[PDB]
Amino acid sequence: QVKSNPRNNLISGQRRCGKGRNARGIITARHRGGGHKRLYRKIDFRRNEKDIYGKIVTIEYDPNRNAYICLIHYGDGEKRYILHPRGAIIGDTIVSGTEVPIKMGNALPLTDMPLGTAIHNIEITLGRGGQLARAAGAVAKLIAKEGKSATLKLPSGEVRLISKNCSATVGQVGNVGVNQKRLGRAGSKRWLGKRPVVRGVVMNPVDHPHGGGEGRAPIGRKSPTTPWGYPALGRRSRKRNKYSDNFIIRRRS
Amino acid sequence: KAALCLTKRSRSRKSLARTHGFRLRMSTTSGRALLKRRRAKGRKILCTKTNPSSGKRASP
RNA sequence: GAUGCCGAAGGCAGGGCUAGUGACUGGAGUGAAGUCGUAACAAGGUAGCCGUACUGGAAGGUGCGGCUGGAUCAC
RNA sequence: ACACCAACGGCGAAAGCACUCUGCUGGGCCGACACUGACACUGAGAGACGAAAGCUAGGGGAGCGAAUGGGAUUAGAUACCCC
RNA sequence: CUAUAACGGUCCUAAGGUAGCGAAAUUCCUUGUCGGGUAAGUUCCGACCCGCACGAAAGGCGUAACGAUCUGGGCACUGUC
RNA sequence: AGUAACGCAAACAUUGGUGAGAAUCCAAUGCCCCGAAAACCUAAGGGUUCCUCCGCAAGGUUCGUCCACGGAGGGUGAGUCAGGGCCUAAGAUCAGGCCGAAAGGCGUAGUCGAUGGACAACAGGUGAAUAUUCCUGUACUACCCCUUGUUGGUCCCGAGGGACGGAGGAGGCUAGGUUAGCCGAAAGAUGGUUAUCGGUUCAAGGACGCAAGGUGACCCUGUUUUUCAGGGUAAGAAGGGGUAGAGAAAAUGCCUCGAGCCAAUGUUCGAGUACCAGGCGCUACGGCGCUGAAGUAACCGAUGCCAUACUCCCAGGAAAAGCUCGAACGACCUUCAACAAAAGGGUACCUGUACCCGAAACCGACACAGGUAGGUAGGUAGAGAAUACCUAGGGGCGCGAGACAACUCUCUCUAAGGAACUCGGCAAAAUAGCCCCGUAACUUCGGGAGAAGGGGUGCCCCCUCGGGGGUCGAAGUGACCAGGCCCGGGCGACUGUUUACCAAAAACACAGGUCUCCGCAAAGUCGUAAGACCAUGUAUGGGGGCUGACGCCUGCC
RNA sequence: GUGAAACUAAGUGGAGGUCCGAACCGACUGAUGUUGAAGAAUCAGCGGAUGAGUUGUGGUUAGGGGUGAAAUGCCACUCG
RNA sequence: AUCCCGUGUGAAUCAGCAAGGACCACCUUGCAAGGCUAAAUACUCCUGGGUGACCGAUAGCGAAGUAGUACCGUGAGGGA
Ligand SMILES: [Mg+2]
Ligand SMILES: [Mg+2]
Ligand SMILES: [Mg+2]
Ligand SMILES: [Mg+2]
Ligand SMILES: [Mg+2]
Ligand SMILES: [Mg+2]
Ligand SMILES: [Mg+2]
Ligand SMILES: [Mg+2]
Ligand SMILES: [Mg+2]
Ligand SMILES: [Mg+2]
Ligand SMILES: [Mg+2]
Ligand SMILES: [Mg+2]
Ligand SMILES: [Mg+2]
Ligand SMILES: [Mg+2]
Ligand SMILES: [Mg+2]
Ligand SMILES: [Mg+2]
Ligand SMILES: [Mg+2]
Ligand SMILES: [Mg+2]
Ligand SMILES: [Mg+2]
Ligand SMILES: [Mg+2]
Ligand SMILES: [Mg+2]
Ligand SMILES: [Mg+2]
Ligand SMILES: [Mg+2]
Ligand SMILES: [Mg+2]
Ligand SMILES: [Mg+2]
Ligand SMILES: [Mg+2]
Ligand SMILES: [Mg+2]
Ligand SMILES: [Mg+2]
Ligand SMILES: [Mg+2]
Ligand SMILES: [Mg+2]
Ligand SMILES: [Mg+2]
Ligand SMILES: [Mg+2]
Ligand SMILES: [Mg+2]
Ligand SMILES: [Mg+2]
Ligand SMILES: [Mg+2]
Ligand SMILES: [Mg+2]
Ligand SMILES: [Mg+2]
Ligand SMILES: [Mg+2]
Ligand SMILES: [Mg+2]
Ligand SMILES: [Mg+2]
Ligand SMILES: [Mg+2]
Ligand SMILES: [Mg+2]
Ligand SMILES: [Mg+2]
Ligand SMILES: [Mg+2]
Ligand SMILES: [Mg+2]
Ligand SMILES: [Mg+2]
Ligand SMILES: [Mg+2]
Ligand SMILES: [Mg+2]
Ligand SMILES: [Mg+2]
Ligand SMILES: [Mg+2]
Ligand SMILES: [Mg+2]
Ligand SMILES: [Mg+2]
Ligand SMILES: [Mg+2]
Ligand SMILES: [Mg+2]
Ligand SMILES: [Mg+2]
Ligand SMILES: [Mg+2]
Ligand SMILES: [Mg+2]
Ligand SMILES: [Mg+2]
Ligand SMILES: [Mg+2]
Ligand SMILES: [Mg+2]
Ligand SMILES: [Mg+2]
Ligand SMILES: [Mg+2]
Ligand SMILES: [Mg+2]
Ligand SMILES: [Mg+2]
Ligand SMILES: [Mg+2]
Ligand SMILES: [Mg+2]
Ligand SMILES: [Mg+2]
Ligand SMILES: [Mg+2]
Ligand SMILES: [Mg+2]
Ligand SMILES: [Mg+2]
Ligand SMILES: [Mg+2]
Ligand SMILES: [Mg+2]
Ligand SMILES: [Mg+2]
Ligand SMILES: [Mg+2]
Ligand SMILES: [Mg+2]
Ligand SMILES: [Mg+2]
Ligand SMILES: [Mg+2]
Ligand SMILES: [Mg+2]
Ligand SMILES: [Mg+2]
Ligand SMILES: [Mg+2]
Ligand SMILES: [Mg+2]
Ligand SMILES: [Mg+2]
Ligand SMILES: [Mg+2]
Ligand SMILES: [Mg+2]
Ligand SMILES: [Mg+2]
Ligand SMILES: [Mg+2]
Ligand SMILES: [Mg+2]
Ligand SMILES: [Mg+2]
Ligand SMILES: [Mg+2]
Ligand SMILES: [Mg+2]
Ligand SMILES: [Mg+2]
Ligand SMILES: [Mg+2]
Ligand SMILES: [Mg+2]
Ligand SMILES: [Mg+2]
Ligand SMILES: [Mg+2]
Ligand SMILES: [Mg+2]
Ligand SMILES: [Mg+2]
Ligand SMILES: [Mg+2]
Ligand SMILES: [Mg+2]
Ligand SMILES: [Mg+2]
Ligand SMILES: [Mg+2]
Ligand SMILES: [Mg+2]
Ligand SMILES: [Mg+2]
Ligand SMILES: [Mg+2]
Ligand SMILES: [Mg+2]
Ligand SMILES: [Mg+2]
Ligand SMILES: [Mg+2]
Ligand SMILES: [Mg+2]
Ligand SMILES: [Mg+2]
Ligand SMILES: [Mg+2]
Ligand SMILES: [Mg+2]
Ligand SMILES: [Mg+2]
Ligand SMILES: [Mg+2]
Ligand SMILES: [Mg+2]
Ligand SMILES: [Mg+2]
Ligand SMILES: [Mg+2]
Ligand SMILES: [Mg+2]
Ligand SMILES: [Mg+2]
Ligand SMILES: [Mg+2]
Ligand SMILES: [Mg+2]
Ligand SMILES: [Mg+2]
Ligand SMILES: [Mg+2]
Ligand SMILES: [Mg+2]
Ligand SMILES: [Mg+2]
Ligand SMILES: [Mg+2]
Ligand SMILES: [Mg+2]
Ligand SMILES: [Mg+2]
Ligand SMILES: [Mg+2]
Ligand SMILES: [Mg+2]
Ligand SMILES: [Mg+2]
Ligand SMILES: [Mg+2]
Ligand SMILES: [Mg+2]
Ligand SMILES: [Mg+2]
Ligand SMILES: [Mg+2]
Ligand SMILES: [Mg+2]
Ligand SMILES: [Mg+2]
Ligand SMILES: [Mg+2]
Ligand SMILES: [Mg+2]
Ligand SMILES: [Mg+2]
Ligand SMILES: [Mg+2]
Ligand SMILES: [Mg+2]
Ligand SMILES: [Mg+2]
Ligand SMILES: [Mg+2]
Ligand SMILES: [Mg+2]
Ligand SMILES: [Mg+2]
Ligand SMILES: [Mg+2]
Ligand SMILES: [Mg+2]
Ligand SMILES: [Mg+2]
Ligand SMILES: [Mg+2]
Ligand SMILES: [Mg+2]
Ligand SMILES: [Mg+2]
Ligand SMILES: [Mg+2]
Ligand SMILES: [Mg+2]
Ligand SMILES: [Mg+2]
Ligand SMILES: [Mg+2]
Ligand SMILES: [Mg+2]
Ligand SMILES: [Mg+2]
Ligand SMILES: [Mg+2]
Ligand SMILES: [Mg+2]
Ligand SMILES: [Mg+2]
Ligand SMILES: [Mg+2]
Ligand SMILES: [Mg+2]
Ligand SMILES: [Mg+2]
Ligand SMILES: [Mg+2]
Ligand SMILES: [Mg+2]
Ligand SMILES: [Mg+2]
Ligand SMILES: [Mg+2]
Ligand SMILES: [Mg+2]
Ligand SMILES: [Mg+2]
Ligand SMILES: [Mg+2]
Ligand SMILES: [Mg+2]
Ligand SMILES: [Mg+2]
Ligand SMILES: [Mg+2]
Ligand SMILES: [Mg+2]
Ligand SMILES: [Mg+2]
Ligand SMILES: [Mg+2]
Ligand SMILES: [Mg+2]
Ligand SMILES: [Mg+2]
Ligand SMILES: [Mg+2]
Ligand SMILES: [Mg+2]
Ligand SMILES: [Mg+2]
Ligand SMILES: [Mg+2]
Ligand SMILES: [Mg+2]
Ligand SMILES: [Mg+2]
Ligand SMILES: [Mg+2]
Ligand SMILES: [Mg+2]
Ligand SMILES: [Mg+2]
Ligand SMILES: [Mg+2]
Ligand SMILES: [Mg+2]
Ligand SMILES: [Mg+2]
Ligand SMILES: [Mg+2]
Ligand SMILES: [Mg+2]
Ligand SMILES: [Mg+2]
Ligand SMILES: [Mg+2]
Ligand SMILES: [Mg+2]
Ligand SMILES: [Mg+2]
Repeated sequence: QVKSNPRNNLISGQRRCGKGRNARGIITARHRGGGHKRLYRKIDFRRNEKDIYGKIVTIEYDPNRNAYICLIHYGDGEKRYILHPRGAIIGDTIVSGTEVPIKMGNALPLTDMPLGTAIHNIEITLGRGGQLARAAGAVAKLIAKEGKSATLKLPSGEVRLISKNCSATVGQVGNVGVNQKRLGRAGSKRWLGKRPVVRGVVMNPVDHPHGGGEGRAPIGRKSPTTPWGYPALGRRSRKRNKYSDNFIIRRRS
Repeated sequence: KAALCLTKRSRSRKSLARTHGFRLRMSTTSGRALLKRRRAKGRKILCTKTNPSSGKRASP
């Protein structure tokens, strides 16, 4: 399950460093900072190298995502990491291509997938690399396919069209019990580089739209508000006309 | 544990001239205005914080 | 004579068991006659009963399952 | 959830179990002497199973439907009836 | 029998405070009344409810551990007296 | 107003000396203080304060013959120590490029940037002021020089490596220390005594070497599995070789060879006519010349070394160069040209280097009861880097002398009482270590708990490896050090955080809960824009709002 | 212990925003100080002390801003 | 009106076109959508002459001597 190897060439130290500071150096994404140093594992999301026979040597921990990751070999000797599929065991064999068996960890275009399958690691764009359903226990069913377009039900529940020529991988993503963890203490959050958050109602009127009333503030604001002055609850922020809209059918519920 | 007045501590001259030093005033436009301004008043020393890269005053 | 060991009351301390008592409060029983209703016994006027959950001033009501110690009709 | 089959029928220790199929498996009964030769019956404590409702955690949610709301009925209706 | 009101009538609203708690960090009148602790108690603990003006995620009610917390009492101890 | 004060309550004293002048300057003898510093050294900083001679106007909280003050004259020596001639992190600048009234903003290669990687030196001596720098010994890097051996080497490129956490304990060791043994000296006016006092040191480096250490697969039998003993298995460890695929090396797959390997430390050289107790002689009585005995052993024992060695954990633990290896592609250079080796000789870039640095020299306007990273870590008691008393080493606080009123402050003690004090037991006093017995309600079953409460404790002999006997004292963890506890309630679950300099809490945070947004050219945030963050992430994820562990719940409009 | 499992002494193990306590970080109470020895200290006590720890060096964020476990706190004795 | 600009439409060549303070007629005046040009005018970090009902060391320049010095400030800056 978890045993540390030496470092394969896939593990580097190069990275953005200030978390949540942009160019201007300002904090943009709040609450980050602190927390253990990490190294970047170079995942292979594309899986674009076709028609060679890959073998899972080990299963390893990754700090960066909550899934697991597998070191896989080839006969050619190239080594990649892949996301760990759910139920896959060391010694297993995987392959990507067009005409391929359908089993755990194999990767194929959506032209060749039998309907009803459970998929992860889904490209929305040809050769761009896999994007959708990359987290622990995440999975998406391929419900129907018609014309040049295939239909999925994403782990958010949202049903959406994508291209039939985009690669994807069978099997759900491993390490399913990760959200069953209970951190138990403050320190355990801080280890993840997630700093403490101050409730709006608490800060002074200059600092935030629910500002100090005398004793304890109900929010008098006629509405719950962002730090920046927008309605906090149920105001849809999706760009009205965004290009994706023809593709999206039912919205997550 | 140290008094408020202690704002100026012992700090490596290297670090200071990497802040107020000469070669830094030369970078920005506003700095060049600085140096024209000081030359106008005609001060004996243009950059107070400065430092030899190597020499008797050198910080390693 | 002195002294060591063991030594009863006496002292302190926490325990176990029981006696009495206590502002207030929960129900039980008997009071012809009071109030509110009419749940049960006839198909008791929505069939009844058992377990159980929710709710109702109160007897209760409904749900889910079970049984006939159910009438009417089927024989 | 499984019409007809369904029956005063079958199996199960009881609870229960029924569209169809296949696989793993528990018993029951019957006919033979093939064999052991009383190894039996019950059971304090103890164990396992145990309708429905209920609860914890995660899913799922069409119909039905406690609670709840409206409409009536009624002296009243926190019920029967309806949505 | 004095009392109180499970019960009914009426008014008005979008609807009229349920569980639980309650003289409270909330109680004005007020040192409420009762019980306890003290020789004596405006504080303290338990309870009553007549909640000026508790109340259910501006959470309600419990709660072991914890606190240079706030608040009452007791033994030891002392120039605090 | 000739008033307050003269900057801690470590403490001075006397005899000489210099001098016009001495509580204050020098020396001697005592006494006292620090000793996880008030000691020695190094980073930063300061900038000549360092040393010598002269001076005593001002400075110095008094004095002053003195000085961190003033005047003159000196002083810092490196192939190896620290930086640069090497490499990259955060970060910075950024050719071209994108955007922008201008100034400029973003950003790629590049280039900067140590607090990190890489890389070679130690002992003794001299010494008014420097010493891993100068001198004498042995060392070591990098170049050049010759001999020999090969013919292609060099860069670009492909690779291996460099290269990495926390916690825990067990080893194996040294550094230090203590006691013996050896050697030398000793009479220190006392009742006794030599039981006393000193010495017993040596580095980097080079050769060797490694078990009772640590690691080296499985199976059977026993030793508690372990340290072990017999057998067997056939790569089964460091470590090597071969092959195969587009395939040099590498990675990867198959085949094969190897029972040892690891590294602190240790032995030997270095290393003795070094160093040194004393001994002899001179005294400008400051210091100096001369000769030198022994130089081993045992037991304590690290927080240092092996060591990124193990075992466990989740929060999963830098990059690049030097270094090792290597075909094709490109560029350049080519014969006494280049590269490869073991000897031998030779050769040796800048800058820092004084002094102070738990400070009268830095930072606090002061010669200010303060702040300031790192290194080294002796004795007796002690669990200890606490405390107490000491060594090495350094100091006696830059005003004294008296007298001994009130009063204020820092402290000791107080008859009888014991919270009567007071807003309030505020402040004091009390308790305390170790071993033994004992230990409640309540509970989330972890706790509560060192609950409470009790006993024992010194010094001698005797027994077993704790028990008995004696004996002092008013008192035995006799000093220092070192918990007061119990019963209730409110608030907040908890450790945490906070108003630098009047508030540390019941405020904030929190694990947990729940609502809403967001399908990746995401939502959100920052920018005029380019773009940046979010994220090299992808709904078990990212925003935002309220509440705040766990338990029971969360009603109506 | 049963056939599987549960349950319970034992040893080993060495978890912990565990405990006591120096260094170190703080700043709870008192006393002194108030033309201070000091523009926030000394004295005696006091809290944390393997962590949401402390600190060094070198960096980042800048005023229609920044940062904030949120006090209008902090941004060179200056901060609605 | 004249003049000059963003977005959009968009003419006429001298029998034309523009101006004459909405606009139209008539007359008068002029020839946009290409450039360049001296003098009279503004000023004093200064240079050379001249004058002063200007100062005379608290004045006159901040500065009659180390003056943008000493000193203060991290720095911009203050400044005898
Ligand atoms: Mg790595
Ligand atoms: Mg590597
Ligand atoms: Mg920047
Ligand atoms: Mg939260
Ligand atoms: Mg919060
Ligand atoms: Mg506030
Ligand atoms: Mg902000
Ligand atoms: Mg506002
Ligand atoms: Mg408000
Ligand atoms: Mg209020
Ligand atoms: Mg200066
Ligand atoms: Mg007795
Ligand atoms: Mg008793
Ligand atoms: Mg009653
Ligand atoms: Mg009754
Ligand atoms: Mg009666
Ligand atoms: Mg009835
Ligand atoms: Mg009935
Ligand atoms: Mg009946
Ligand atoms: Mg009902
Ligand atoms: Mg109903
Ligand atoms: Mg029924
Ligand atoms: Mg039967
Ligand atoms: Mg059925
Ligand atoms: Mg069968
Ligand atoms: Mg027989
Ligand atoms: Mg029985
Ligand atoms: Mg059961
Ligand atoms: Mg059920
Ligand atoms: Mg319920
Ligand atoms: Mg459920
Ligand atoms: Mg429904
Ligand atoms: Mg219905
Ligand atoms: Mg109704
Ligand atoms: Mg509704
Ligand atoms: Mg009605
Ligand atoms: Mg009456
Ligand atoms: Mg009514
Ligand atoms: Mg009524
Ligand atoms: Mg009515
Ligand atoms: Mg109405
Ligand atoms: Mg309504
Ligand atoms: Mg209504
Ligand atoms: Mg009520
Ligand atoms: Mg009720
Ligand atoms: Mg009550
Ligand atoms: Mg009262
Ligand atoms: Mg309350
Ligand atoms: Mg009230
Ligand atoms: Mg009152
Ligand atoms: Mg009484
Ligand atoms: Mg009373
Ligand atoms: Mg009182
Ligand atoms: Mg009360
Ligand atoms: Mg109210
Ligand atoms: Mg409230
Ligand atoms: Mg509310
Ligand atoms: Mg609350
Ligand atoms: Mg409590
Ligand atoms: Mg605390
Ligand atoms: Mg006692
Ligand atoms: Mg007194
Ligand atoms: Mg006078
Ligand atoms: Mg006077
Ligand atoms: Mg006087
Ligand atoms: Mg005086
Ligand atoms: Mg004074
Ligand atoms: Mg003094
Ligand atoms: Mg001492
Ligand atoms: Mg000193
Ligand atoms: Mg020194
Ligand atoms: Mg230095
Ligand atoms: Mg000088
Ligand atoms: Mg001197
Ligand atoms: Mg003088
Ligand atoms: Mg003087
Ligand atoms: Mg003289
Ligand atoms: Mg001098
Ligand atoms: Mg960089
Ligand atoms: Mg730039
Ligand atoms: Mg450019
Ligand atoms: Mg770059
Ligand atoms: Mg450099
Ligand atoms: Mg360095
Ligand atoms: Mg070096
Ligand atoms: Mg170098
Ligand atoms: Mg010296
Ligand atoms: Mg030397
Ligand atoms: Mg030398
Ligand atoms: Mg030598
Ligand atoms: Mg060499
Ligand atoms: Mg390379
Ligand atoms: Mg490192
Ligand atoms: Mg050890
Ligand atoms: Mg030794
Ligand atoms: Mg001895
Ligand atoms: Mg002897
Ligand atoms: Mg004698
Ligand atoms: Mg001796
Ligand atoms: Mg050696
Ligand atoms: Mg050699
Ligand atoms: Mg061995
Ligand atoms: Mg090869
Ligand atoms: Mg080959
Ligand atoms: Mg190989
Ligand atoms: Mg030993
Ligand atoms: Mg330690
Ligand atoms: Mg250390
Ligand atoms: Mg490790
Ligand atoms: Mg070539
Ligand atoms: Mg070679
Ligand atoms: Mg030197
Ligand atoms: Mg030196
Ligand atoms: Mg002094
Ligand atoms: Mg001082
Ligand atoms: Mg000091
Ligand atoms: Mg010691
Ligand atoms: Mg002790
Ligand atoms: Mg000892
Ligand atoms: Mg000490
Ligand atoms: Mg001494
Ligand atoms: Mg005196
Ligand atoms: Mg006196
Ligand atoms: Mg007394
Ligand atoms: Mg007495
Ligand atoms: Mg007494
Ligand atoms: Mg008493
Ligand atoms: Mg009292
Ligand atoms: Mg009193
Ligand atoms: Mg009194
Ligand atoms: Mg006290
Ligand atoms: Mg005391
Ligand atoms: Mg006493
Ligand atoms: Mg004791
Ligand atoms: Mg004592
Ligand atoms: Mg016991
Ligand atoms: Mg209990
Ligand atoms: Mg316990
Ligand atoms: Mg308690
Ligand atoms: Mg105990
Ligand atoms: Mg005790
Ligand atoms: Mg207790
Ligand atoms: Mg005792
Ligand atoms: Mg005792
Ligand atoms: Mg005794
Ligand atoms: Mg005897
Ligand atoms: Mg005895
Ligand atoms: Mg005695
Ligand atoms: Mg005794
Ligand atoms: Mg104490
Ligand atoms: Mg203690
Ligand atoms: Mg309490
Ligand atoms: Mg209560
Ligand atoms: Mg109260
Ligand atoms: Mg708290
Ligand atoms: Mg604690
Ligand atoms: Mg802080
Ligand atoms: Mg404060
Ligand atoms: Mg603070
Ligand atoms: Mg506090
Ligand atoms: Mg706060
Ligand atoms: Mg976006
Ligand atoms: Mg979510
Ligand atoms: Mg969130
Ligand atoms: Mg709250
Ligand atoms: Mg709650
Ligand atoms: Mg509970
Ligand atoms: Mg142990
Ligand atoms: Mg702790
Ligand atoms: Mg203790
Ligand atoms: Mg305070
Ligand atoms: Mg203190
Ligand atoms: Mg402490
Ligand atoms: Mg304490
Ligand atoms: Mg404590
Ligand atoms: Mg502690
Ligand atoms: Mg820990
Ligand atoms: Mg750090
Ligand atoms: Mg700090
Ligand atoms: Mg803060
Ligand atoms: Mg300033
Ligand atoms: Mg400030
Ligand atoms: Mg303020
Ligand atoms: Mg015109
Ligand atoms: Mg005009
Ligand atoms: Mg016009
Ligand atoms: Mg314009
Ligand atoms: Mg035209
Ligand atoms: Mg004209
Ligand atoms: Mg024209
Ligand atoms: Mg025009
Ligand atoms: Mg023109
Ligand atoms: Mg022009
Ligand atoms: Mg004058
Ligand atoms: Mg003047
Ligand atoms: Mg004059």
